[PDB]
Amino acid sequence: LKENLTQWEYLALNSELNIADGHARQALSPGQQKIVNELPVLWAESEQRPVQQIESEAHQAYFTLLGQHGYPAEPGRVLSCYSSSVSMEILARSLSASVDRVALVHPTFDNIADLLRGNGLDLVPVEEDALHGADLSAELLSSVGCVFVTTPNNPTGRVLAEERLRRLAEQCAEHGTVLALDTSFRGFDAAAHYDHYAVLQEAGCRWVVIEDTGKLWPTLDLKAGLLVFSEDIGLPVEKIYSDILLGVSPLILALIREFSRDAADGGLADLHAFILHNRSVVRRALAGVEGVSFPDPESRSSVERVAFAGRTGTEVWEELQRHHVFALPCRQFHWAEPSDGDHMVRIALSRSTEPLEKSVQVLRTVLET
Amino acid sequence: ENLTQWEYLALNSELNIADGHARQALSPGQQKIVNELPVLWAESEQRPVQQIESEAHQAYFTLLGQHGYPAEPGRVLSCYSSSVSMEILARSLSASVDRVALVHPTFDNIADLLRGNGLDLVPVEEDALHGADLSAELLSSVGCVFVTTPNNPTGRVLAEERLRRLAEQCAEHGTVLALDTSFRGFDAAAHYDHYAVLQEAGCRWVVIEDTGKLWPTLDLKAGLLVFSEDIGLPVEKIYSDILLGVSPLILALIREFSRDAADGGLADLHAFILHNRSVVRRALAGVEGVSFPDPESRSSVERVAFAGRTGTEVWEELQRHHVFALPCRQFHWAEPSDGDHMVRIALSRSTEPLEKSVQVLRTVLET
Ligand SMILES: Cc1ncc(COP(=O)(O)O)c(/C=N/[C@@H](CCCNC(=N)N)C(=O)O)c1O
Repeated sequence: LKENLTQWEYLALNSELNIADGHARQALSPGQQKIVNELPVLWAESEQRPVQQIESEAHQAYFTLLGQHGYPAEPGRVLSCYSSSVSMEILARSLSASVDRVALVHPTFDNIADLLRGNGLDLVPVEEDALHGADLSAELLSSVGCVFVTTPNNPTGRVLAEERLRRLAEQCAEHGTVLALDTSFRGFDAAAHYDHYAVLQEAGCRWVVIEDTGKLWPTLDLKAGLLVFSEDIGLPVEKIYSDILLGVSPLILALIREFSRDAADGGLADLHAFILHNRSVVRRALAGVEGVSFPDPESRSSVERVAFAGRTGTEVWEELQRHHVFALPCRQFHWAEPSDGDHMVRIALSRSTEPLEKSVQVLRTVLET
Repeated sequence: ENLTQWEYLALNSELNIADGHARQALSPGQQKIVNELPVLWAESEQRPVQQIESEAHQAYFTLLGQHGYPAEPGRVLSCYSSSVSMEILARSLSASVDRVALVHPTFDNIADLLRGNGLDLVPVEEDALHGADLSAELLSSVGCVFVTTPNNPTGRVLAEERLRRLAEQCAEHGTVLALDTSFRGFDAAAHYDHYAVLQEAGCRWVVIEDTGKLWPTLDLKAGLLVFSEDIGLPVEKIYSDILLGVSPLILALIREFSRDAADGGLADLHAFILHNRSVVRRALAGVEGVSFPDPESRSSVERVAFAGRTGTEVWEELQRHHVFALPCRQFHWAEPSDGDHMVRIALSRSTEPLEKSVQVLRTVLET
């Protein structure tokens, strides 16, 4: 009855032991609370300055924070959207003007698949081993108009390394295909902080990148998706963007600027340390527990997959929910073959440690019948 | 090209009277809310979002007379904007509906979002929509009838008896009735209970409410997508493909601005818009060839008609004096020449830059 992962996440939104959706719900740091305390000042600034200047500063702060020095800073090359999913809707509807089929990494967050399919695009799954380990086949590239990679991936944390991004961008250029990247989880893993725009521009392929500020910091879902596109993209992303919105709030852009600056001043290292700590408490707690394993040993992402033998993720979810703990079954990340995820749940790590600890102790007991 | 692309040219300019968003100064009661934003933040971290959301919806719907709205969780879908609501609706229509009857003129992204999602449009002129039943031929040929009320740019309000009849006609033809009520807060004639009428007629229906145009909240807002239990369209599914929900801080802000409005802010807003409308009309009163096509509009946008000049020529001349209005062609999404001789002026502005802007227009029109 839960048609997608988001509908599983609705069930958790009002519980103290929500470890389902990937949004950041941990406490603000002291430096971040100082930003919140200055919100009336940021409001006045947002009333008094031209939005283009605030937007330019927010983009500069965020892209430079994460190593993306080559981003196109000319006004209009980075489209600020209400969310990365709104960017994805724009991209999907734009793709459907001239593309029939999209090669898409599998598993990935399911609304990428569902927005693409919903706009009439046929999807070809590319498993992670194929995507990272070998060139894509000429047969595949000639049959699709776009290759879409989430990196770091959700739910696996896998990062497309620079050499492979380069080869993929070269392949797309050679075939005329759009390379599209979703880099929502970029901030969590320094392996994703090499300059992606430099690679893409040097390869000369048609490209689109959707950045997202929404997953890094606990900003009560105040965020923007940033839809960045090559000059030759050849899709009507600018026109469809303008059908949907005039722009985002200057106050949100100012918040993104301030949170990015705090992150540059040591907040980002603290975040990495915090996620590492929370991953450690989860793995320590599901220690022995016969039948339990962690499919993504090297992930640095803010979500964590847990696998179990002889139990189903939906079953674990129901036993968990009877104790008011809400996680996420993994089936629907495997948008082309949901049974691939039948024996996994996903746990959200962007949480205060104490509620996370309590939820994982509950899972330890459950997983011990 | 669309109206939004004209609006981008004005966005960083002092004499922007183009887009309809609210850009006047906060009232003192509203500035008090902004001063307490750190408290609203703490509330949003601590309380379940469902409680804040229910309170925001209750405050906003009751403020505007919509007491029969479906208050069960999940019947009102909070979206980042009304245009996001409209994208969800357009996409949800496109599998089962080929043709939509749409009020003409209206704001052009309604037409562009519908067309962009594969729907063919059939214009319905305002005098026909309000003045008489729709024909059986039209209603049997369309899967949805879409009415903006109060309309943008005309301010025209669908009266209760005509809404009732339209909903009855849509029910008897199996047609979805969709309303965009984004400008509801401005005109008390739109504060009779629309949900009572829709539920009583028993057609399949969708209403898109919008908080964005009423208050100067730096574009912090929600579109509210409300639907009948039997709508038969994938609005809930496609909504969930796009978002988990809106920020609890924005919902708390809507609740507080709605409460301020219920305490007298809404009366003050109506008096403020009436004052700015009076400024425009007094300023242009005696100019040769100018008329006001919508004398009873209470909307926050104002149409100005002039003979012997195209709204495009007038826009061009204003732009040289750094004033940005809107040519009206593109609101007439089926027949753009219908709007060749009008421009639209935004009234949700501090009175001082509005007066400065209207003074340029007066002198441009007099010379
Ligand atoms: C009747 C009606 N229904 C919905 C909306 C969307 O409101 P939103 O912008 O989503 O908050 C509007 C917008 N009216 C403004 C701003 C247009 C901004 N451009 C795009 N949205 N593409 C205007 O008339 O200038 C409307 O009139």
